Amino acid sequence: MNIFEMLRIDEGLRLKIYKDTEGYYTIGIGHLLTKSPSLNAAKSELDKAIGRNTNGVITKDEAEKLFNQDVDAAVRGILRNAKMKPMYDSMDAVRRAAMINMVFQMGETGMAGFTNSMRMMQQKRWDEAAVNMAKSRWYNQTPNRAKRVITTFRTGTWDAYK
Ligand SMILES: [Cl-]
Ligand SMILES: [Cl-]
Ligand SMILES: [Cl-]
Ligand SMILES: [K+]
Repeated sequence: MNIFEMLRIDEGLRLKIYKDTEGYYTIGIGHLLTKSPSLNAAKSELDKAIGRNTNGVITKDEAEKLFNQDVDAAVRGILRNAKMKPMYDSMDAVRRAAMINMVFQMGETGMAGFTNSMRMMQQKRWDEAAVNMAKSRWYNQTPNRAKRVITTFRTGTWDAYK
């Protein structure tokens, strides 16, 4: 297991534009296109992401390209950040992959409300952090994936993914 295989399992793969749990247009491996309700808008967004006239469908290779870009941007968002960088630096490889999963799904911005739980993590209060983490719109919206993620952060193992 690795961050790519983890996220691939959590995001799934869809070649046609679809709407996530909150109504937002997405495609490929969890690539959010837009928060707009207009499909047309999402379509534009896709052509710009891909660099071609797509009409809402992409190839697997294209999907994987956006995913490389997305994981890279996530890692970068962590690294760039003043509070997250340090938090990332202090974690083992497994917990580092979990945090990257979070950021990919929620962004630097979503991550901000997780400050306390992250801090708990830093203090080795796994269990507490975990319960805390489940108390979020994040978990509530997509509990299965969130449960995997939390488990990973909690334990430092890949059990949730086997
Ligand atoms: Cl993009
Ligand atoms: Cl690529
Ligand atoms: Cl590229
Ligand atoms: K997907």
